[PDB]
Amino acid sequence: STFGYRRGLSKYESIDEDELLASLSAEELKELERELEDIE
Amino acid sequence: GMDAIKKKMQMLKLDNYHLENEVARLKKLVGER
Amino acid sequence: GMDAIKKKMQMLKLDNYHLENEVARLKKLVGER
Repeated sequence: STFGYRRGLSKYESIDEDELLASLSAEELKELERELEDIE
Repeated sequence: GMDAIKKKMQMLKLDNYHLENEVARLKKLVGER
Repeated sequence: GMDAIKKKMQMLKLDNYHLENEVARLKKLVGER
């Protein structure tokens, strides 16, 4: 089935959220978690 | 922690997926393929 | 560094706004609104 190419996948399945955050410093991870208040 | 960043990113991707599924519904109801 | 990821997450709230506006426009066109 062709539908498996998108059923259960967003418009942005191009990097894993484990690997996206992987290289940040401890003060960057703090200031990036603070951004979640502005995003909501 | 970084788990909240992962959760909010994956939640925004799920909201985007629900909206793409609603646009896909409405496009099909307009007589598309 | 992380500032590029801040902007990447803020962008998803704007894509979801473009999508909600298109959902509203198509619900108008197909008479569901």
